[PDB]
Amino acid sequence: DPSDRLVPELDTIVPLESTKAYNMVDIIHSVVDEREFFEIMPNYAKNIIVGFARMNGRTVGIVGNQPKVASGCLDINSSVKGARFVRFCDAFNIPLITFVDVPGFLPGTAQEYGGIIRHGAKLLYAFAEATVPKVTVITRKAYGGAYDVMSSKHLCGDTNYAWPTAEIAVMGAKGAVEIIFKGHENVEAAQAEYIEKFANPFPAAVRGFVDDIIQPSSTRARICCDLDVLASKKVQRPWRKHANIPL
Amino acid sequence: YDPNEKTFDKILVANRGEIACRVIRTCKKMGIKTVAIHSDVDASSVHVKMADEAVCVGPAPTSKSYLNMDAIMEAIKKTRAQAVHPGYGFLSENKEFARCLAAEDVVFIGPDTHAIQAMGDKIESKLLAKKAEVNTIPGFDGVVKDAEEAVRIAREIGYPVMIKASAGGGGKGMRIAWDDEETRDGFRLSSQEAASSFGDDRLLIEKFIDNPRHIEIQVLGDKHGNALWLNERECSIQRRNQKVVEEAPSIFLDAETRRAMGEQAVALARAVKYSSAGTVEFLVDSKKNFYFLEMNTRLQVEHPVTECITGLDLVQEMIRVAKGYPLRHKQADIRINGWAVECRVYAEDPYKSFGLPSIGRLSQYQEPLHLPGVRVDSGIQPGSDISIYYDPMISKLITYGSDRTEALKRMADALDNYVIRGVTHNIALLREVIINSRFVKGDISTKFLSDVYPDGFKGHMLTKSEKNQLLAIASSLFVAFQLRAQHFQENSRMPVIKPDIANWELSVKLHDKVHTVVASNNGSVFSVEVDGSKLNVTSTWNLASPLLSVSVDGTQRTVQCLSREAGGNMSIQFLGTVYKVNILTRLAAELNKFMLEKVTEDTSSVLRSPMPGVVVAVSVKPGDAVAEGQEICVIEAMKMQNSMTAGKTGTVKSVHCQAGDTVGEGDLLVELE
Amino acid sequence: ATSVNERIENKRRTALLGGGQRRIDAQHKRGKLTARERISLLLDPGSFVESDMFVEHRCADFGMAADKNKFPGDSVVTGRGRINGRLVYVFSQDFTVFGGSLSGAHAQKICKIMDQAITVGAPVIGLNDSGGARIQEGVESLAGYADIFLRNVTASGVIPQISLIMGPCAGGAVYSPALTDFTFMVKDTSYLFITGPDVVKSVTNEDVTQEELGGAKTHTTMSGVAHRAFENDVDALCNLRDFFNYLPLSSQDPAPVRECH
Ligand SMILES: *C(=O)CCCC[C@@H]1SC[C@@H]2NC(=O)N[C@@H]21
Repeated sequence: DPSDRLVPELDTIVPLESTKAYNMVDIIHSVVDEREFFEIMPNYAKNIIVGFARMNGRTVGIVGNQPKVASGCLDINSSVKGARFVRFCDAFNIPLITFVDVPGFLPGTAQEYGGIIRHGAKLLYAFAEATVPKVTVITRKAYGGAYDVMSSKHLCGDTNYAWPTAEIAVMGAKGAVEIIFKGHENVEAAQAEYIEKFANPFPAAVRGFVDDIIQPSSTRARICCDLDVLASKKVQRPWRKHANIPL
Repeated sequence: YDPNEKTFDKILVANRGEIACRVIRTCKKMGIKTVAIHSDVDASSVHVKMADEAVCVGPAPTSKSYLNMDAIMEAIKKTRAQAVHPGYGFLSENKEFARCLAAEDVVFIGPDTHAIQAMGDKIESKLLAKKAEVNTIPGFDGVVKDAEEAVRIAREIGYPVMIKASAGGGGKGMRIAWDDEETRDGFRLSSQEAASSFGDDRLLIEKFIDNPRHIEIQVLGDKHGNALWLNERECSIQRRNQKVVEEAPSIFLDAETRRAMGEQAVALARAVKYSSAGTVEFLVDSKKNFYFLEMNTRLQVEHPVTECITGLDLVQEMIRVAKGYPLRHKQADIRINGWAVECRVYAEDPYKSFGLPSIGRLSQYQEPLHLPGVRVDSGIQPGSDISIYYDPMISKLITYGSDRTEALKRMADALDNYVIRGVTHNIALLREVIINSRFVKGDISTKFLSDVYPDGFKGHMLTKSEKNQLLAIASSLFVAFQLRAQHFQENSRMPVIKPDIANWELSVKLHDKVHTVVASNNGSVFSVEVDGSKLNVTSTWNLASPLLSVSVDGTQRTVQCLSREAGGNMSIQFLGTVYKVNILTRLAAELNKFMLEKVTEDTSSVLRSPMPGVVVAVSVKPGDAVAEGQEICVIEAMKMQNSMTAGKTGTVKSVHCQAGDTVGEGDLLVELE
Repeated sequence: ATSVNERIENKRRTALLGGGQRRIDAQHKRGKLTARERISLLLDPGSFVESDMFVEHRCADFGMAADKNKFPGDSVVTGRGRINGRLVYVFSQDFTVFGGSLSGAHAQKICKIMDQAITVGAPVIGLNDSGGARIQEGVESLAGYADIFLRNVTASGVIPQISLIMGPCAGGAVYSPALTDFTFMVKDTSYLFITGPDVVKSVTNEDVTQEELGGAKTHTTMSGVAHRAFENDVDALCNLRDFFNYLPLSSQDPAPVRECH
């Protein structure tokens, strides 16, 4: 399996309008070697995908958001399952690839009484405490604290990419425009300017938050390049007996 | 050709698919600006991207997307294009479109509306054919009120043929004509049936077309009175009155019959003052007596095969004669160059109902453009989506050679080397039809697939030698994967001791039998013993390539591996057909005997909502049919709409869902049978 | 004309007065007290050394670069002090100016104080009441959060961290006390939730209040997010002080031993 083979079927995998879903497993199958993917607990917490695959012969752990189930929002079970997978993968020297498409967390009183703060902190800790090389691809959207949770740049990230369909923001456009310009009523002016200025990766690309905006059909090759350079990665951290994970 | 000649500046193509791509390619060759139109769903199509300018027209449903007269006229006015090519289908034969477009001083690449209207109605077209001194069905067209009249017509116009009854057919007096007894029998039966329903006791005697063959003559004619015939085509292999394979030259008719058909078609085209291109369709019986069937005044789907025999380009010649330039080639210039065969590959299952359409998305798509004497006419690319609103056509393969056998061999090679993953296609049916016994000799009729397959398509029945070859290939592939699973990198801390296996003993479950295999490796050559039969398999054993070329003891085979599991299951596309096989070792073969058979229960006919939400709209109606993959209803939740697809086709017992209703998790929506 | 010393004095007492006396009066009528008062009530008298007092946010977009919304310090007070003689680092979020929402400067000051604490080997106390993140800043604010998170995960098991929330924390801010070793609340004037009751009503349509969905009772009786609840601010600070007396300063140091009778 050549490392520089192209994936033209990924150019239009993400639908143009944001209310329609797509299968994230198709992207993973198209990217990994020979389209072979060992999936872990596939029938539990289907909101997220974790599994083992190979890139250029090297074993890689895969974490991805599933927009088909619950819109891809983070949860209790999703957080715990992803956290345990990431912890094993980082403990046994296995690189990580994550595919982010998430609007936030599931609302409701059941999640709030169940302690979703603790489990969200579990997933955030797992991503931030990892030392193996990790690569993130933003396909469509990453809103709010979910963007920081799901392997952001500022959590000691290594390589971060965005497809031309990616948009990164603190929240939805409508809510932002109705909590920024509230004193004076606006008709189609503020909404249009905010949409044409912030519904795109550029506010994150101008600040160096993403390395580059790449074409989808060239994703795999680029990943295969980054790992080839990142295998020599070593970091140092302050001495510590063991840490206090929010279990 | 010389592009320096004064031609049009901009051409707008009013179609979609592969015909749009062909027209765009020809226009680009000619050095002309091209404008395309597309639906909203077709924003990323190939013809949209190749054309210089693309203008959206509207929604996805073609009933008011590609037939919007006003939108197309507005696009013409906006783009300032002075000519339009309608291709075939849609608005190519539309009087209203032509009359609306003639008002703005924009030329139409196609025949004048007089030809369209004179071919629209059957009675006046038949009268014109009578005027055009072209032979038709010699069938009687009068009245037969008694049996003696039937025998009189029988002895007057000849009686080898099936009977007709003017108003009424298919059992209404349909008798095989060899003697007067069936005259009387058909008379009484048809008279009784007419007195019941039809009312006309008259009878007719239309000459047979038993064992019919469909012959097409391609005619090209400018507006100065010059017309040319471009040889013939045979399109006799059909399912649901749709052709699947065509061949331009025909072994049925000799030179004199070909000349007679050409002269008659040219005379008919001249009679109507034809322009651009058209086709004349005859039916021929077993005695080489052609009978007129119709005249289609439009470019045909199976046109390019004739191109391969004559070297012409129909699109450029017709766009040239659209401006008024007389055609160049004379009648003596046209000739026959070799043989050509065309196969249409669709997106449909060839096993169930003989071509049920299917929808999906292309996981990966490759075509054999490097093979000799092969051209591909397609309008799809990898990642393309097969929609329910359009024709499920995928591509057409055209293969030319010096003679029929070379063309058929090259077509089989091309079919075996053609990758379509993501949807179901009909490659197996075409691949099996090409190597049919009576197709090769030339005994093709209109009822080919009807009587060759009384019980429907069942795949390719592989003989004992081919069965042994398939078993050997599968065993060698299993061992190749097992050997590749041993190659690690150097650790230098805990070295890997490579296991040594002299030979691999395998139990291979195929169809309903189990075979015993002994496989040995000597580098890149596998020695396989299948029930005492020795075979040698050699290949490069590139495990990542979609194609795999192996050489089983001399014979070269091309195979594809579609699926593979750790439990021993494989799916092998071999000779065009997909075979499911189970592979195990000895030890697992005896240890699997003690394993209790877990009974599996599946329904696949009850629809359950996985997440709570609100049903925006129901896209189905009770008492209909749904394809495997077609979405039934859409439910929105958290502002995202989720499409609930299907998994089978069945009868809807009841519908428990309505539009605008809020449903929870696990709620019952649709019950099938 | 005017000298720079008078300008320094003007900046100084603007920073001391916070966002104004009317907003301080509103804060006191709400039932709670200010950030400076919290710091003075938690630390020993005269041991607080404020760090990096003069900071103004850098955001010229959306017309917020005018002089009407320039606030030195930018909604957080950071520094180092001593409890019973032992050194400690403290940050207290100010709800008066811009609602205590995170900005670039807010996060920068907190990150600097955390870096100093990790270098020296001293614990951190955080006093939280923040409305979330700025929408005017936009993408710049989220990054700030991530930085804080990293520091938290970096210091876990190295120095003890204490979180005490005295107001309505919402959004991603709620994830900073979660990584902290211990989290204490104050009754009737403190909330914690990722999503507010209005989005909950819009999406899953249950009628809830802020107390029922994020109150101290909820997080100390059924969710297990907080470790203790205190009646008001003063006794919460007293109990924070003696709990601090229990703990050591860093994992290098052994567990403290006190003179006993
Ligand atoms: C409707 O009001 C717009 C979307 C509602 C909030 C959505 S829902 C799931 C995500 N999690 C979150 O906190 N906001 C997002």
